[PDB]
Amino acid sequence: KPTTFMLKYDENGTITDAVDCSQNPLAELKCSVKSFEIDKGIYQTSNFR
Amino acid sequence: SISITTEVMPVSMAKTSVDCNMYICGDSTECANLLLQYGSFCTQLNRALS
Amino acid sequence: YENQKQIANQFNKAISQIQESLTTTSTALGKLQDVVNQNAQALNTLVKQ
Ligand SMILES: *[C@@H]1O[C@H](CO)[C@@H](O)[C@H](O)[C@H]1NC(C)=O
Repeated sequence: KPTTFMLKYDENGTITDAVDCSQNPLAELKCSVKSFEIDKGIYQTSNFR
Repeated sequence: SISITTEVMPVSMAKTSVDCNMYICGDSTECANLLLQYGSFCTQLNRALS
Repeated sequence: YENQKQIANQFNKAISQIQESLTTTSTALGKLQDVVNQNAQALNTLVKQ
C-alpha cells in the first residue's frame, strides 16, 4: 500500500533501519522532526480534517 | 504630601495559528499538489507563529 | 570577624556543590544550546530549499 517511510542509510551505504510514518502518532512525530530519539515535550505534527 | 500615580505596561498579546492548506487552497486537491512544488513554506510558517 | 571560619566553610561547600551539579549532566545551559539549534535549523531549511 502507498505509504511514506523514513529510511536510514549507514556509513557503508546500506539501509539499516526504517520507520513507517503511518503506524502511530509517535512514528509520525519521528518522521516530522527527522530523528529516532525524541525529547520530552509537546509538538505539533500535522492537521486533521 | 502623599501621591499615588499609575503606570500601564503591556505584557502579552493574542496567540494565533493559521492553516496554510485551508487559507491558500481550501478543500481543493489540485491546489494542494500545485502548492507542494514550493518546498516547506508552511512548516516554516507554522514554526514561526508557534 | 567573629564568625569567619563558618562563612569560609559555607563558601567552599557552595563552590563544590556548583561543581558537582554541573558535572552531573543536568542541563542548565539550555539557552546556549537553543542558540546553536536555531542557527542549524535555519541553515538546514536554506539548503533543503
Ligand atoms: C563496513 O564494511 C566493512 C567491511 O565490510 C566492515 O568492517 C565495517 O564494520 C562496516 N561498517 C559498518 C558501520 O557496519
